[PDB]
Amino acid sequence: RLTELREDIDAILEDPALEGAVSGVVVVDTATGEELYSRDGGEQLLPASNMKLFTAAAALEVLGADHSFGTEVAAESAPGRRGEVQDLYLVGRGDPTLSAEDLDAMAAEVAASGVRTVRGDLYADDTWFDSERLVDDWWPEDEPYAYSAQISALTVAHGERFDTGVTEVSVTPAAEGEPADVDLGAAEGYAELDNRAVTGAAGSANTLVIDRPVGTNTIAVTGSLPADAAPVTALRTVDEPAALAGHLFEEALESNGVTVKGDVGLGGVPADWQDAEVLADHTSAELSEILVPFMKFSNNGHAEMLVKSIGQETAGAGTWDAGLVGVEEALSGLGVDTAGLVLNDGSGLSRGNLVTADTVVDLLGQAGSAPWAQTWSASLPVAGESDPFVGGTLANRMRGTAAEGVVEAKTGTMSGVSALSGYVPGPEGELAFSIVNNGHSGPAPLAVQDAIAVRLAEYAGHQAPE
Ligand SMILES: [Mg+2]
Ligand SMILES: [Mg+2]
Repeated sequence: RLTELREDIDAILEDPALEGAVSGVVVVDTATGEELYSRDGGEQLLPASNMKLFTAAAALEVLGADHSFGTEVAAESAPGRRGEVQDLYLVGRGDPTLSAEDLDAMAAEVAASGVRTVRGDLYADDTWFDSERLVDDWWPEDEPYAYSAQISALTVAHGERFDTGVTEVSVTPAAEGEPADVDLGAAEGYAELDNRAVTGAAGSANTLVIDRPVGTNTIAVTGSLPADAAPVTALRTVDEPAALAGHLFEEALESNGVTVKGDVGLGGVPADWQDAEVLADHTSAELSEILVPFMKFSNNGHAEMLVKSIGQETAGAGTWDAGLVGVEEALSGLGVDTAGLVLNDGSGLSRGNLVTADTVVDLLGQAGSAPWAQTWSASLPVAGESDPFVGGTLANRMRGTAAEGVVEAKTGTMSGVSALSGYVPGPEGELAFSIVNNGHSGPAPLAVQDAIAVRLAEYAGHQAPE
């Protein structure tokens, strides 16, 4: 069977879509260790979001599947007679799933603690991580979009997928010629609004554009939305995620009967506060659960926060430099040869990252044998599964094939970069594979990747559902 499998993959890799592209393709049988396929396995290539495989593995090794993240609220001391306190601090310690509802629950605790008036100022403390918001080589033109959200120890996650450091912008048509209605979501009262958008005639062309001009905290909207067009929503990033959380907490407190007299801003506990009083706190779900939205949807913010959390745990420094060292050491301790690996970030967004298909398969093998193997493989997108939380970024791929509900793999695509690596379990043996394509000039070779995955599923003993 080996000869037929190899010839079939050989044939697939001849696709004109891979024209001028270099593709590292490696397939191994996890049970036996037999190398089923190998081409350019040692070639260093950009991994895109496949970098998250390394980050997740390191996170489970360093933080542990049972690790949880916390957020707290504290004053120098408990409220006095009139239920007053001076300055108040909202302190985040890396929770990548801190919601606005979580903030309200904490605001309620502040009230239930006996607080009625914050005579001082409200401060958002995200000193748990450093203030380096973006990776050095990330592209500035990508900054307005969710995947490029600024990194902070204190950030509000939006929706059930927990997209951090963003706000949901909504644009609703009015009558022809009238300005379009633009809502800034959570960022109302925080980010500035520059609405230049107008409502076009019914049946006209939609030319709406929602942007956040580089280096500003303004949501600029331009173009025209037809009067008969459906309302539009878009996630847009905001400058200083912690400052937004402060705004949102300010509103929460207000809604729970707690008045804030001073201003809202960034700042850490004075340290000259020996007995601070924690009026409220929140604990996130455990890492094993957080991995799901993280890996299924390829959440960049989660990845970078995990790296910095890894840095705090290994060196008391929530920094990329310390975090990336922690990741490499965690991988080596796992038995992975990191020689051909270059770590520049944990999400894979950075063009400075490098991996080799052999290194990916190596990781897949070691991780599959670790005590957290099940929680790890469960976080991976499952090919062709309609449920977003199961199919993830593979929900619309390989549906109706032998791979549907079988292939567990992480995706990763950017201009000129595409990858698919994971597992293909079956009665004919547990397979591990990695496909990394760099250099193609058109759309990512997703169909090529799919073809190979389906062929592997068939080799593993599966049949397409009829
Ligand atoms: Mg507001
Ligand atoms: Mg099957």
